[PDB]
This record gives sequence, structure tokens and C-alpha cells, in this order.
Amino acid sequence: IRVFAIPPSFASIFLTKSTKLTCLVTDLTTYDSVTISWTRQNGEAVKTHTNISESHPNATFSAVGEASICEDDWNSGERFTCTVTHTDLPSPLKQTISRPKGVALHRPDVYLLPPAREQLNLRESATITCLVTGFSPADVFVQWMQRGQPLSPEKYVTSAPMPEPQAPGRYFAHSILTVSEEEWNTGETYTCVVAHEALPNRVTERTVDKSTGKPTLYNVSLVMSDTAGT
Amino acid sequence: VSEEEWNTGETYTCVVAHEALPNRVTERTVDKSTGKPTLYNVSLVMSDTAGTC
Amino acid sequence: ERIVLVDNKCKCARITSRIIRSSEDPNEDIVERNIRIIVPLNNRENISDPTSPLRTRFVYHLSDLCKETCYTYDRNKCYTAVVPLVYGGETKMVETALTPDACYPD
Amino acid sequence: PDENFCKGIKNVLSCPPKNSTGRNGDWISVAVKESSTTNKGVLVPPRRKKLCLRNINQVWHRIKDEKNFKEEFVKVALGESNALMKHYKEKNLNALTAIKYGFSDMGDIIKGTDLIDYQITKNINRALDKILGNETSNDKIKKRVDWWEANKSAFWDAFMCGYKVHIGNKPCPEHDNMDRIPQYLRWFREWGTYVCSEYKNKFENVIELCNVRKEDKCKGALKHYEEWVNRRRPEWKGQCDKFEKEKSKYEDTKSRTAEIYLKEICSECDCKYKDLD
Ligand SMILES: *[C@@H]1O[C@H](CO)[C@@H](O[C@@H]2O[C@H](CO)[C@@H](O)[C@H](O)[C@H]2NC(C)=O)[C@H](O)[C@H]1NC(C)=O
Ligand SMILES: *[C@@H]1O[C@H](CO)[C@@H](O)[C@H](O)[C@H]1NC(C)=O
Ligand SMILES: *[C@@H]1O[C@H](CO)[C@@H](O)[C@H](O)[C@H]1NC(C)=O
Repeated sequence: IRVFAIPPSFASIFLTKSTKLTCLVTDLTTYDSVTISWTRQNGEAVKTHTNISESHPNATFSAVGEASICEDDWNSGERFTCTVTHTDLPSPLKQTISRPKGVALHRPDVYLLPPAREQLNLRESATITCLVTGFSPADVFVQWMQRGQPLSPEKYVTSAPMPEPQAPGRYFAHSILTVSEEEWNTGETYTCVVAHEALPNRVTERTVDKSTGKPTLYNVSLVMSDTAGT
Repeated sequence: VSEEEWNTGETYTCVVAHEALPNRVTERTVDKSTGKPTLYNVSLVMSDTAGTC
Repeated sequence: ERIVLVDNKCKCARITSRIIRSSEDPNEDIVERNIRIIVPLNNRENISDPTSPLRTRFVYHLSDLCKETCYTYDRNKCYTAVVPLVYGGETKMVETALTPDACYPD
Repeated sequence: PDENFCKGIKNVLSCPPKNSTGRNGDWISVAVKESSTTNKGVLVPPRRKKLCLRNINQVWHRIKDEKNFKEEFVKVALGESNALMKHYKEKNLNALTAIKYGFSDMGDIIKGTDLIDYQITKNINRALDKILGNETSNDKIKKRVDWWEANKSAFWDAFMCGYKVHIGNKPCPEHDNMDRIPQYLRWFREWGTYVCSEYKNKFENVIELCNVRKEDKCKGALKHYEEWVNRRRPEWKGQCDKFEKEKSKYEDTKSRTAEIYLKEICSECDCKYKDLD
């Protein structure tokens, strides 16, 4: 019997424009008696869950949660809980979930690090790290794109947010995109997008390629004409 | 004009009127500030901090 | 003491002329143009499009800038673009802030 | 007389502007410390992070005498005086506090007791140790303290040389002898002065908006105030915890709460303290 409640990240708040709470119950026996309504701070509820699957890859029960809470309620930080009606548990389990109140809001800084020259000498794969510094709280959303169209989620892997080594309340996020070396040598522009609540426009973008990220040479054609002027 | 007068800046503005002209006035200007200069120092810095000019 | 004739921001040129005052003599005093033009050296050809390659050839027509995709960003104006974002099957296009301190909410 | 004697001008290298960074510095971001366990919750100012030691970094190895050791710190003190006042000339604020804080920070770097993990600080410490002679750790620390206490006069006179190249006719201020105050208390005072000025500004705004007029702009003002207090609370918690740990070792700090220590002496507006109680 495994149960988890996942807060909606700021990407779910921004991109989907809807706050969806999920309290998933997985790896247990199937009884099909799930009827969960997300309780607000008071006794009333907002909406029931949808799309419960009575099958699992390991032949168990997999449950999900679904609701639609107004964003102003999340800005208020009211405590929400998920209570189970499904019959395997003799007593319902409560998972109190809410947005933390009192946390700081530092704008993240998106930083791109080109692959090392030692790795590029191997000529098989090139790894680029999208290093994010100084965001609070931990919930950060990061995407990788090539020349404007997005990549598959399997191509790039991002690490879980971790506390800053020296800063008191800041956090850092580290994401890597693994691509072939010949693609990096062709000069394709590789860009990173980070979504966070403390950003000015909520989305800031940085671009790196062979010519930008630690280039071997600076090629510049410094042409000028009509120095007489008018 | 006196040669001493031209040395100081008076901007010596030239004004004309003609039929086939949009504003009926074309304003032209010569002074000592504008002209063929004796010295040219074109100074470029190969700056890396961009987007701040 | 120098008159700034033309100060274009994208080309970041500074067309200004100065006159060195000579001693008590007939006039051979030196007229100069104090032009000080700054290169970004790392910006891309399409300044609005982040996905452009590096620009190497910088063409500075001095007569043209007195009175054409432009070179360096200006902190007063915004150079912004739209980037796709995906949370799943859906695709949403969101405007992004390419440079800070220019489009900051004020 | 309460001025300084005519001091010869020495060559000084340029330093990057303090306002060049668009973020204008970050109090919360701390880079390196001696230890964050025994010294926990102490915040480095942007001024300390932007402390320009370019002059001594060039000749920290070629130097062989104490006369040049005094002269070189005069050269960098003049550069700091030019840099700090020019930054505050645009800000239109008194730079005396920044001047004396920078002097005290430089002196603590001379001591080697500055709350920083710079190898530059270690290099200057080794250079000063080889200047005066090598002894045991406590002995060389005490000798360096005595040397700086003896030779701070020229450094401080150079600081008011940079001060009086602008202020001119008005009398020079007094030393105030806060060199016995360590690094962390001075950083506490700087943080308190800065955060009190910002609380003055934000409280003036929130009053002028909400008290007269619930307008949406007033709600935004309250949200900005909430964001700033949420940002600044952990800083206060860490600094107050540090004050509580190093509480008992001086007489001036024998006053129990840290906020009244900030209030009762200097460098504060007597407005807000951010107590959790
Ligand atoms: C490259 O520069 C061109 C200008 O020569 C721009 O292309 C158009 O710019 C206008 C004004 O910003 C937009 O409304 C159009 O949507 C742009 N065209 C396209 C096809 O998007 C733009 O600055 C750059 N082009 C791109 C594609 O970013
Ligand atoms: C370098 O610049 C010159 C002149 O613009 C050009 O002819 C040459 O092809 C460039 N080389 C590379 C590798 O970009
Ligand atoms: C051009 O020369 C004048 C003196 O002739 C000098 O004052 C000025 O600074 C020079 N321009 C630059 C960019 O250095």
C-alpha cells in the first residue's frame, strides 16, 4: 500500500491554467470503492476525482486524484487534505497538503555551460548543463529546445531541486541534455527555458551553440565606410 | 564675414525657398564644428559585456 | 565641450566632434571626430531571434546611422520573443524576456 | 586640527563600478566564509563582495619592506574612497559609513581575522607574516594586530583624503574607534541600516497607498511588502542566532536582545526589528 500526494507545480498553475490536486494510491489490492472529494479548509469540497484505473503493470490498484481549485485559494495558502473512502484501509488516511506560507521569492538565474573540450575530443556525445541558481522555493520547471521546437522528455534529464551549498534559503537546479558530438559541431542552437513564479515574465530563455559557448576563436569582420560623415 | 567671427561658433545657418520643395524651406548649416577634420580617432573596444548600450 | 552629433543605440555609435583651441596664432587648430563605437562581439544576427548563429561581419555605415537589423540591445526598449512550452500533449507559446533590467515590471 | 596633512598622490589602478551590476548586489548570496557551523547566519554585504583589492594583488609578492606595505594599502584605500563615494554620489547619500566600514574590513583582512575564506586574504597574511618575521600562531596574530593598530593612521588619513577631495571645507569627522568591533557585528549594523532604509521606503509606500485608499495597486503594495519581509526574515533569524552564540564575549554586546544592540548604539533608524514575537 503506497500513497502519495503531489502538489501542483507552478508549471501546472501557469501552462494548464488549472490547479489539479492528485493523491495517488498505488501498489495495493483492487476494490473499486474510491470516492474522494478534496476537502477545503472548512468541511465543504470542490470536485470529485476522475479516471480511476483498476489495473497496474504489477497487477495491483492505481488511483489518481483530480480537482479544480481557484488560484486565489492557493495564494491564500489554505490547508487541503485528501481522505480515502476505498475499503482496504479500515481507517481513512489524511494527507494535509498546502502551499507553504512565508517562503521567499528569489528570481532564478539561467546559466548555460558548454561541453568541456575533453569530452568533445571523444567525438561521440556532447553534454550541456543548464545550471539554475538562486530560486525559492524549490519548485522549478525546466525545458530544452533545439532551434525553437521542443525535445522529447527522454533526451534531457533534470535533477531534483536541492538546497544551496552556502546560501541560506536558495536552491539550485541542474539539467543535462545529451546529444551527439557532430550536432554540436554543426552549430545548432541549443536553448534552455526555466519556469518559476519569481521570474518577471515567468519565462526566461538562454541560447548556446558552438560559436557562443567557449569558442576556440573570435572571427569578426570589422568593416567601416563613409568616415567623412554628414 | 570677418575671419574672427567664423572662428567662433555661430552655426551660419542657410535657408532657402523654392516651388518644388516639400516644406517650402530647406535648412542647411555650416560651422567650424562640422567640416573636414584634421584628426580621426576611431576607438573600438572588443567588449564581452553586451546588451548594455 | 564636444557636440554629440549622432548617438545611435543599436550600432552604439557616438558621433561627436571636438575642436582643440590653439594658441595665439593664425588658425591651424585641429578639428576631430570623437567617434567611439562599441561591438557586442557575441550577439546574433537576428537580435530578436535567440536561435540565430553568431554574427561575424559587422557593417557600420557611418553616413547611414546619422539618418536594417540592429546590433546591440538597448536597456530602454524590449527585444522579446515567444518560446513554446509543453506540460504534456498540449503546446503553449509564452513570451519570454531575453534581457533583464529592460522589461522588468516597473 | 581634525584634518589630514597634504598627502602625495600615488598611482592607483581602476576598479569596476559598484553600480555596474544590474542586480545591484545581493545581501542574501554569500560566497565563502571561514566556517558556516561556528559562524552560522552571517551575511556578507555587496560592499565586502565588491571590495576591490586589485592594487595589492599585483605586488603581493614583490613587496619586501613595511614602508611599501603601508604605502600599498594607502594606494588601494584611495581607490576604495573614489569608488564608494562615486557610487553614493549618484545615490545622493552620505558615504562616511561605507568609508569606515571598508577601512575596518581592510584592517580585519590585515589581521587575518576577517570573516572570509579568501586565498587573497591568506596571501596577504603570509606576506605580512614574512614582513615582520615568523612566530607561533597566537604570537603572530597579536603582532599583526599591534602593527595594524599602530599603522592605521596613514590608511585612515588616506580614506579622508578621498573624502575631502569632495567634501572640502567642512571639518573631517572623528575616528569613532570601532576597530575593536569585529566583522560580524559591523555586518549586522550595515544590514540593519540597509534593511531599515528599505523598510522606511516600503512602509512609506504602503501607508501612502493603503491608508488613504482596497485598490488593486494597494493590494500589490501589500504583496510586495509581504514578499520582502518573507525574503528578509531568514536573514534576521540567522544573524540573531549568531549574535546569541557570540553573545557573552564583549561588554558592549552584553545587552540581551540583538535588536536593541542594533538600536542602542549606531547605524539604525529605530523603526522596525522583525521580531518573531
Ligand atoms: C528576424 O528579424 C525579422 C525582421 O527582419 C523579424 O521577423 C518578423 O518580425 C516581426 C516584428 O517583430 C514579427 O511580428 C514577425 O512575426 C516576424 N516574422 C516571423 C516569421 O516570425 C524577427 O525579428 C526575426 N524573425 C524571427 C522568425 O524571429
Ligand atoms: C572567418 O571570417 C572570414 C571573413 O568574414 C570568412 O571569410 C571565413 O570564412 C570565416 N571563417 C569561419 C570559420 O567562420
Ligand atoms: C580623441 O583625441 C582626443 C584628443 O585629441 C582625446 O581627448 C579623446 O579622448 C580621444 N578619443 C578617445 C575615444 O580616446
